[PDB]
Amino acid sequence: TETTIVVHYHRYDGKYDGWNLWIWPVEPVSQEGKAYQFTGEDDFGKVAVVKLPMDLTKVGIIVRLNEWQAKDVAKDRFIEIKDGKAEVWILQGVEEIFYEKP
Amino acid sequence: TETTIVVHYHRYDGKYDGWNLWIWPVEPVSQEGKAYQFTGEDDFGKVAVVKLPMDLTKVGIIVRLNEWQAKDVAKDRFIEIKDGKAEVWILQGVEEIFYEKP
Repeated sequence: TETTIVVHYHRYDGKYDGWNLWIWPVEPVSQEGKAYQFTGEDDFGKVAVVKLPMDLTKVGIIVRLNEWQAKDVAKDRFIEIKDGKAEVWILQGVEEIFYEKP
Repeated sequence: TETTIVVHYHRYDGKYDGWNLWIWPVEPVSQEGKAYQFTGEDDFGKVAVVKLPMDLTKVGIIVRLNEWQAKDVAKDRFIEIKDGKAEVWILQGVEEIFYEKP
């Protein structure tokens, strides 16, 4: 299977311009990261559907502003993948990554 | 002026295979990072001479193993540049970045 991560992101300030995800494979292989743009919105906020052409069990993610102008939570965080799928919700300034809608 | 950073790195375990620097412009502009390989050694350890074709006052640096397999100190660290030059010394597991030989 390939991997599909749906990421929901909400900013309390409502100012999303330039915010994007950096995501990199962590397991079973650690690889370079790439930037992914939000392509949609729902009632929670912005939505990105990230597809990687490999079977992963874990990725890293950092929400950054432009090319590392800033980060929304500075430390590396991770997303667990089961059956080539994951879906998470992320809130501005909140370290915890949620696997259901808050 | 362009920017020249000389980085000295020492590992107490002596096992340098796969260790490289990730470095990205931070000031006056934040840009994507790149990986740089050590090209030499001295009595302290490995040596990299990193040239960027722009005038920078600050860069980020992370010492990583392969493609983010691991980091030697996980958090973002930074190097201050004066007159397009800097030279630092970095020790395995030690957060502080030194601007003279320890």
